[PDB]
Amino acid sequence: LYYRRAHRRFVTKKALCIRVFQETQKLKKRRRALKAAAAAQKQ
Amino acid sequence: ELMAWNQAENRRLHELRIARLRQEEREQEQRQALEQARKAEEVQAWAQRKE
Amino acid sequence: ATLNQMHRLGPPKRPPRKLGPTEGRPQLKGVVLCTFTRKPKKPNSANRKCCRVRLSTGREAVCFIPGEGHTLQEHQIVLVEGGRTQDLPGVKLTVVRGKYDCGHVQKK
Amino acid sequence: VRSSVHARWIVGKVIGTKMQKTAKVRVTRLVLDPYLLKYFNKRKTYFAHDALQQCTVGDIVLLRALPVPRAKHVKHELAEIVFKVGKVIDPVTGKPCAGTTYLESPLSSE
Amino acid sequence: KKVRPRLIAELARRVRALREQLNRPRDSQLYAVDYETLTRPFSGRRLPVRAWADVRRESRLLQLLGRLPLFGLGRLVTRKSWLWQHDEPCYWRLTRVRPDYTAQNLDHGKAWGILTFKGKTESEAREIEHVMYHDWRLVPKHEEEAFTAFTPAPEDSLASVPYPPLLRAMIIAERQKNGDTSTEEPMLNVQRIRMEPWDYPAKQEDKGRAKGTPV
Amino acid sequence: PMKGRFPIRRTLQYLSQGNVVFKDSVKVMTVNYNTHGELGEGARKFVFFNIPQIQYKNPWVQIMMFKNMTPSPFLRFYLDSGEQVLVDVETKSNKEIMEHIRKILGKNEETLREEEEEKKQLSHPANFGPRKYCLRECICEVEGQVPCPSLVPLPKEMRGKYKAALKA
RNA sequence: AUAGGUUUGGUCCUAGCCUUUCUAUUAGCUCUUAGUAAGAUUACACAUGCAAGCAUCCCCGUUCCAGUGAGUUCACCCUCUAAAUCACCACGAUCAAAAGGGACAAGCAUCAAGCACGCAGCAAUGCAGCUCAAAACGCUUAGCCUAGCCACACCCCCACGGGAAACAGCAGUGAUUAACCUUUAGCAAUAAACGAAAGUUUAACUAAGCUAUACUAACCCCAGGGUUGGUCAAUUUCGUGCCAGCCACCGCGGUCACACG
RNA sequence: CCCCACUAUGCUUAGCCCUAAACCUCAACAGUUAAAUCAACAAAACUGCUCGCCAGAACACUACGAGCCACAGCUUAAAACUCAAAG
RNA sequence: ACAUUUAACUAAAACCCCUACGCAUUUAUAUAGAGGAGACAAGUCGUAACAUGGUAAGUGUACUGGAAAGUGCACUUGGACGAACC
Ligand SMILES: NC(=O)c1ccc[n+]([C@@H]2O[C@H](COP(=O)([O-])OP(=O)(O)OC[C@H]3O[C@@H](n4cnc5c(N)ncnc54)[C@H](O)[C@@H]3O)[C@@H](O)[C@H]2O)c1
Ligand code: FES
Ligand SMILES: [K+]
Ligand SMILES: [K+]
Ligand SMILES: [K+]
Ligand SMILES: [K+]
Ligand SMILES: [K+]
Ligand SMILES: [K+]
Ligand SMILES: [K+]
Ligand SMILES: [K+]
Ligand SMILES: [K+]
Ligand SMILES: [K+]
Ligand SMILES: [K+]
Ligand SMILES: [Mg+2]
Ligand SMILES: [Mg+2]
Ligand SMILES: [Mg+2]
Ligand SMILES: [Mg+2]
Ligand SMILES: [Mg+2]
Ligand SMILES: [Mg+2]
Ligand SMILES: [Mg+2]
Ligand SMILES: [Mg+2]
Ligand SMILES: [Mg+2]
Ligand SMILES: [Mg+2]
Ligand SMILES: [Mg+2]
Ligand SMILES: [Mg+2]
Ligand SMILES: [Mg+2]
Ligand SMILES: [Mg+2]
Ligand SMILES: [Mg+2]
Ligand SMILES: [Mg+2]
Ligand SMILES: [Mg+2]
Ligand SMILES: [Mg+2]
Ligand SMILES: [Mg+2]
Ligand SMILES: [Mg+2]
Ligand SMILES: [Mg+2]
Ligand SMILES: [Mg+2]
Ligand SMILES: [Mg+2]
Ligand SMILES: [Mg+2]
Ligand SMILES: [Mg+2]
Repeated sequence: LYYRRAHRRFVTKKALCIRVFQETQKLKKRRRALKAAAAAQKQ
Repeated sequence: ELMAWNQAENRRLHELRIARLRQEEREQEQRQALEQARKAEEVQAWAQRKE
Repeated sequence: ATLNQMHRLGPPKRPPRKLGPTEGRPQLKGVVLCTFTRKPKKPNSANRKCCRVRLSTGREAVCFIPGEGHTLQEHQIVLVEGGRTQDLPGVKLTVVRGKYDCGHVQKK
Repeated sequence: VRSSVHARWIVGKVIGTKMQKTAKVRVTRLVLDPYLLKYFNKRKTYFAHDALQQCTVGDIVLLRALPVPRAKHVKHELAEIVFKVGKVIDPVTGKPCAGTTYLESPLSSE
Repeated sequence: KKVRPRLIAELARRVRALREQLNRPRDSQLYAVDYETLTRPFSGRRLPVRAWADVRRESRLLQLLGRLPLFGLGRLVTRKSWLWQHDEPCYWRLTRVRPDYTAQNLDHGKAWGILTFKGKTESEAREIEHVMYHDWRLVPKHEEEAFTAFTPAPEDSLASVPYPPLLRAMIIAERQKNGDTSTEEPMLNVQRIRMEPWDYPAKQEDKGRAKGTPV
Repeated sequence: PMKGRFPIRRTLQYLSQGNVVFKDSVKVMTVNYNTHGELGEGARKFVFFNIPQIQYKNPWVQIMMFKNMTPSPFLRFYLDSGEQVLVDVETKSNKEIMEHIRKILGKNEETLREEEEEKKQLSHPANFGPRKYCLRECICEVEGQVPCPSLVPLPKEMRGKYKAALKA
């Protein structure tokens, strides 16, 4: 779609942004089991 | 009523299209026959040259 | 340019209008710092009476004092207006005669 | 029948099919330039729910507005594929055509 | 276009609404009155000069019901303003009473009943208004029959009134223009419009309440 | 001079001369036309001259054009009900195509006159206000009425300055 | 634009700058009357007085009007549907929020990538997508599309809570700026609030005070300001002698200055 | 500037650097020679269409920001003050 | 982080949480000192350019020199070569 050079600063920043997302996705799932565990305890 | 008239107009134009296409094929077939005759001579003359 | 190019560029971007020495204001008040004279550029020759004032905006500028004879001294208040002195390069302000400490020129 | 979506019927070109059951469609409208008084295309992207995932990049489609948006950006659904990319049927004669040439002559079926 | 959320605006809003429900003033505080200056100490507002007399001489509704077995259920209560104005019997038949327990004398609260204004009994019971007014009077049991005796007068009233000058002329002109030839006089049917008195008890359920700001 | 061939097309006078005002049912108009061939000359002229006039009168109708997709040019209209009106335009001139769509999908002259008369009622001659909306701004403009004090000073008896002076 | 002056020894072309027209503020000098219109430089700090009451108690109102332009695509259309008015249950109409869709300022691309900005599924969860040179993401500037509308209401976007003690209501004051209206009257008209109402209240508003900022009409008395080399309407004689000074542009003044006094 | 001597360099191999008066200073494609041909000069004057670029001189093949195997570099590229000309 | 109670011959009562801001993060102003650019009636050294400007001028690049500039390599004419033969 676009024809723009991928220089170092962009390539490096894009790598982190993908890594940060992967690390955040995992946190979203670790705040799912903890909530599920507490709900099961109430019963 | 207007939509029915439009379809009728399209049908009339289609009948004119078929008539025009039929005439073009007759001319195409004629031109094709002449091209094939010319081609056949060229191939024969060229085949003899290589033989 | 072509019509496609004119559409993609759009109307001309008016170059921003530049604010002169008064910063788009009719007059400014100032405090006299020093009074001196300047020699005009060619082909003119004279000792034109100028002064350095600190304008209310905080900037200091050289301002030509018009008329024959002035009594301006340091620490005096004067009103300045636009209008360049065509002889003196870089003097773009003029002291107003008859306002605050600057008095009218004495007749003859 | 009433729908809260502004664009009720819009034709566009499929430009992306990487989302599940969602075809990304580019819709172009003619807009008058007030100075030149000439019409230039203005394009807008619409997400169209494709239940069967039968949309292909490059084919022309017709989008009907959904009664309410099913997603944040999906406000339309694929109503019909007007022209399939590479498999166009001439509406006038109903014959398969590749570009401006008939693949099957209209005179085959009279 | 994405509006930036204002969380403190929603936080304080919930806190305010809550405090208005927990620190709400009681009828004992709101409707108290200093009988010498004749001012409500809650807000420090003077009562109207026309109310000064009755405030000193008349009793509130629950200044009367607090002295009865079940806060006077199924008992008739009238008002001086009604006795002076209307000859026909006007009264409430009490059905429910929510007393204000914070009052040292249980002389404030609410009340429900069936209205009978000018001898016409309402079909359903509704909340009584002006319960905090110094206007009420309790009907003795031995006086109930005589007090409630009422004979409905004939309802003969005007049924049609003429249109005003101009409107009449404009309706007659349309008739002639359309071709209808008639000499009947156009008249407004005022039978549907039932003009009730200005002192008719209003709906207390739709009436507001004073806020908590104390003085 | 004005750029492009036939610059008259880029003038408000020319754009307002279109007589095709689609009915409210028409939503989309797809113009399929061929760039070459004698049988498509009218369709090419219709795209060159008449699409600007149609769009100018129908700003909310989407017009989309496709080049060299079929052996013959044709128009297709997508109506709000879901009906599709296919109009074959092969061999027809640009004037014939324009007259054809006016008949089958264009508002008649009576329908248009009515809409214009409804607009006339929006401006009431008797109403007073700013010149953008009304003919006259104040009653003082009407001859016979007391003129504006700015032009003709009022009598001292009618002026509040001296009304209270005579009384006190 | 009906154009004009100015590059050079001279010509033509290109080109910038300036002149002539019309408005608004401020300055100098000057200024007679009447009517009308308009009227802090500052979202800086404010002494004092007043600006919301009504009414048989409950309620209702003080959420409006008036003010300001700090911030700034909340204003427009459609869909849907609260509150409100139509006495009242209706009724539908009128009016108009929240929510949903669409549309909507300027400058800078030396702001070119944003960094979660998507979709599917009842859910679990799966997929890895979404925006962007047709200008995303950003920075800077500005109230606006003016029968009016939007935003704000001492600051912390908000206002539970903090700083702290608030005229961006009317009149007025200090500081500040080139920027400078009275610490008047009346609820009689209209408008708003309240009452069933006679009525009550209102610095909204109405009628006055001040000011050449503008318009209009006068004046028996009473005219000033600028300009006078060319562009551009109009200079006599002296003084000065590249000095003192002048100029919007080109320029003037070196002892006969239509250019300075 | 003239004479003599001798280096880097000119050559080969493998990687960089990415500039030129890289200008035939005359863009690509299609078409015309009709009329006022046409400021001047140069290599006659034009039409259709499209992309690129330019809006007084100087500051400035500069500063800053960003990218680059480039690190005394290249590409992109302003502003303030100044002038009534420059061309 | 945080709790479902009391009450119920009309029916109501009760309900109230804590976490930030630091000399951190952003953008400017001021400058020990170091430099440019432009302007500026009559200073100093040379004479690089305009004529074949006295070594034709210039472009890119490299090295060198008080200063303009010099030289190498390629390139340009925005130089010329006197225009029948001799
Ligand atoms: N920037 C893109 O990647 C892109 C994408 C689609 C279309 N285009 C088209 O490219 C043209 C230039 O656009 P601009 O002015 O924004 O670019 P530009 O010249 O300012 O350059 C900006 C960026 O676009 C790229 N670009 C430049 N010319 C391009 C071209 N012809 N095609 C593709 N990429 C190009 C450049 O490499 C650069 O990264 C326009 O016609 C535009 O429609 C560009
Ligand atoms: S504007 Fe009409 S009286 Fe003044
Ligand atoms: K001289
Ligand atoms: K001179
Ligand atoms: K000129
Ligand atoms: K003046
Ligand atoms: K503002
Ligand atoms: K605020
Ligand atoms: K009044
Ligand atoms: K180049
Ligand atoms: K060349
Ligand atoms: K030389
Ligand atoms: K030379
Ligand atoms: Mg001057
Ligand atoms: Mg409702
Ligand atoms: Mg809304
Ligand atoms: Mg920069
Ligand atoms: Mg670009
Ligand atoms: Mg602002
Ligand atoms: Mg304040
Ligand atoms: Mg606030
Ligand atoms: Mg004030
Ligand atoms: Mg003023
Ligand atoms: Mg007044
Ligand atoms: Mg003389
Ligand atoms: Mg003179
Ligand atoms: Mg060697
Ligand atoms: Mg060799
Ligand atoms: Mg070459
Ligand atoms: Mg090209
Ligand atoms: Mg270079
Ligand atoms: Mg550089
Ligand atoms: Mg750099
Ligand atoms: Mg220093
Ligand atoms: Mg020399
Ligand atoms: Mg030389
Ligand atoms: Mg050389
Ligand atoms: Mg050397």
